[PDB]
Amino acid sequence: MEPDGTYEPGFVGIRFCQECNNMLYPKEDKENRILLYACRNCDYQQEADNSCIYVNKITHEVDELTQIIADVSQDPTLPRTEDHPCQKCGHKEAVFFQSHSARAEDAMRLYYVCTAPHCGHRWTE
Amino acid sequence: GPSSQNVTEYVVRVPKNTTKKYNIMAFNAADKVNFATWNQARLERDLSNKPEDQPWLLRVNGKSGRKFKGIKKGGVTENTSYYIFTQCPDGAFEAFPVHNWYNFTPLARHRTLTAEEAEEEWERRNKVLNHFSIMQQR
Amino acid sequence: GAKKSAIGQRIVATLPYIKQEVPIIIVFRALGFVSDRDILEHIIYDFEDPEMMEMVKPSLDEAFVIQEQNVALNFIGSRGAKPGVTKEKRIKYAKEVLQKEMLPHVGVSDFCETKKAYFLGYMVHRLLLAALGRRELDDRDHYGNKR
Amino acid sequence: AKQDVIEVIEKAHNNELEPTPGNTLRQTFENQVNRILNDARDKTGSSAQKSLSEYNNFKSMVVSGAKGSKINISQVIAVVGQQNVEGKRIPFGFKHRTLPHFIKDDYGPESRGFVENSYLAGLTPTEFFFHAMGGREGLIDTAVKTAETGY
Amino acid sequence: RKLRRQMDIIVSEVSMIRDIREREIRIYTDAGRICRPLLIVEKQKLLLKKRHIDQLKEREYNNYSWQDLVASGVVEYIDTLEEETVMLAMTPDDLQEKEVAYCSTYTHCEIHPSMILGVCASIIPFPDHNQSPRNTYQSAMGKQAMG
Amino acid sequence: HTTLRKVTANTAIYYDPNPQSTVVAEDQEWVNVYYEMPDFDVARISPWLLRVELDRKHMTDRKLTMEQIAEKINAGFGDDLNCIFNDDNAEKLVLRIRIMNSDENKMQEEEEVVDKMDDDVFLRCIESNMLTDMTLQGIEQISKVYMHLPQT
Ligand SMILES: [Zn+2]
Ligand SMILES: [Zn+2]
Repeated sequence: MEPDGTYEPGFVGIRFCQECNNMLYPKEDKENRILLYACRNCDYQQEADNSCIYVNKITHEVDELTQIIADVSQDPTLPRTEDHPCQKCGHKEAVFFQSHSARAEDAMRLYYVCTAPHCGHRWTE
Repeated sequence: GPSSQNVTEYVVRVPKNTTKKYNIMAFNAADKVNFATWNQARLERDLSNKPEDQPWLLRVNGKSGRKFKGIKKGGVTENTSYYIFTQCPDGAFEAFPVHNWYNFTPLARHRTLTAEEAEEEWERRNKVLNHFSIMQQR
Repeated sequence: GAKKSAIGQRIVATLPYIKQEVPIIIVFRALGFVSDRDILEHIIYDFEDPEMMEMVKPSLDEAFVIQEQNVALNFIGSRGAKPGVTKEKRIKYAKEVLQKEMLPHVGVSDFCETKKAYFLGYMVHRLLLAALGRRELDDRDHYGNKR
Repeated sequence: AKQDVIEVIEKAHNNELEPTPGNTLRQTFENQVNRILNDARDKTGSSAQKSLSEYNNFKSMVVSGAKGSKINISQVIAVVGQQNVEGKRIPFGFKHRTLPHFIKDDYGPESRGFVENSYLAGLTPTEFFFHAMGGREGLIDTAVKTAETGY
Repeated sequence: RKLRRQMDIIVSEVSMIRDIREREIRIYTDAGRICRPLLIVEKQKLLLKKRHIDQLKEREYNNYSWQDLVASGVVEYIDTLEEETVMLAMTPDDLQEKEVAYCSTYTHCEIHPSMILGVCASIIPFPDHNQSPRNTYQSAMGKQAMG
Repeated sequence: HTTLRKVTANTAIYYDPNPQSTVVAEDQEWVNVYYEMPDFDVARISPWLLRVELDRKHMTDRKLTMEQIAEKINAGFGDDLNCIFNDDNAEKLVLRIRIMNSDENKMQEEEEVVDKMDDDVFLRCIESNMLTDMTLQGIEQISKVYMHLPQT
């Protein structure tokens, strides 16, 4: 129970209706005081899994963890840096680039993708 | 055994002319269809609302059973062919031509919201203000 | 009003010879893919990201008034053509428009009606990417985009 | 000046840099590199002004106040200086680049605008083209401004 | 690409581009795209060798031609969309000296940099020692002269 | 013009109808902090829970207090918006919001003229209004810039 830490509960949209294959919405059981998920277009109902139904913003999932596929390492127009050691593989020749995209996180922070095998590992400095 | 080392070799036959047309019936894996739980099925061309071009209607078991829609693929192949390789009691392989490729997809046993009434009108009024009750008034 | 606080995701579609804007979801209904999971599969083949799933959701919410291909066709017919209480012809004419007029480069017949569904869906995907902003906004005058 | 820019890029990539108040990090980075390349330009121009002999015909036209200015002498003798469109440095018209000749993400002064050479030494091919972008702004503005003031 | 160098698909025609960060492959064969010839470089060095030059000198009495040169696959045609994704050396000199000078990933090289000029701009000698709009007035006036 | 939207790191909506056994066991002592807060009509207030997280850095610049924000929102919306807040003794700052109803009249007479949209869905409209319209120290409409200058 501390100010410091993190919170990534893994949001959930789909677990769509199994009976007609359509989207599920939260709904109340006032008798059991429990969340349920129902398809709007049929009588099908099923109990929930988590008390969370919706979240908004995150002040920074910086989201460096994904999107950037390892294959980006092949692009000839991207710079090869002699800065060494893929923290994982015992090999230098990292490919790097800044940020990209438009929310580009005003950050200028380099993102590094090793190009050697024995990893395919992504990291920032 | 096959888990260690094995070799098999079977002749492949093609009959000059099949006694029947061979077709493909494809389902979405997401529908997780199990024929183990099918006991009866009917399969007929939907045709009344207007034959060999017309879509398929798949009706499983009784009237209360699941109904599916079968849609014809434009052509079996555009520059190749698809063939079925089958095991025969002699121990050979037998190969059969594909005549058609059909896509089969699920339909609801009873849903039907219908827009013919004034749902379109309700949309004019739609301020996301209701959802359950309209489904009840039906 | 108190609709859901932020209409900034209500994705509509213009179509050729249509007098009125329609939401993209109707067109998918008109292609026959009633299954919301299937439309979601055409729109974004990576349902693993919660943020994309939330971005489409109010557009799904709009879809409820129409829930079958024929009526959806009757919607596009009446929203697009001159008035005609014939209903069924409005559906057939609109059926032929979707067949002939929309994305004609992807095809001109029934036998390639599925192929059009992915491509229309790809545009919504191509659009959602920009709307997340992880995708650059495309220049007006890049020469690669000239003929 | 060029080595000092690389120092500012390294400070930015290291994320050691912090924004100036009232602005974003890119704007600060851009404000800082622009301050360096202009200051470089003016220091070197002032050097060129200092070296002119008194017999020189070129110095006599500017000093009399017949035609052209001190800045023209700078460009002819020392360095053409920064190129720019709509105020800012040459935009990444390609994917994160200015010309295919450069590597992606090269804010260094040459790949993005600034020409080292003087009109006497000649402009390198890239330097040449970026200069034409800066010259076009001047041609277009003449035509557009002419119509609007007229009205 | 190997097929293109070998001409199983038409050089001047097919443009072929990969957008790695998006996992797309676009290929273009429609009319109307602007493209230019470039030298191929390979393994950090030029693929064209002086022996091809000796055949070009030989053309004064032989059937060898620019088309043969394209058939060696030592030059390629690049449209503006594809030109975005290449790493392009300015001149053989620079591609040679390189060690840790800049990069070593080049894929094309310029057959001569002064080729960026159009027809009238080429009459004007030392165009790079001139102020840029000065060159534009000459391109109009040169076209204006008589003779 | 600072809107709550500028200050906010994130928002979340939970179904937590039992504060005494809240969906975030770590949040549980703050519920212990609030039981004297209208304990009679906790059977009457709604079971939907709104939870907000705030940026410490925005909160420092605007030099605000959590009680200033809580008093701002309660004052802005009205008595319906039942607010409680986390302890100041943390680097993080979070605010927990429930909605109170009209109590006595909700006995389902004719059909309860609301057309029975879910209360959560009403909560998202609350959060929408809450982000965009709330103007803590945002005394006007001057977009959101303000640049201070020293002149010599
Ligand atoms: Zn359902
Ligand atoms: Zn590595």
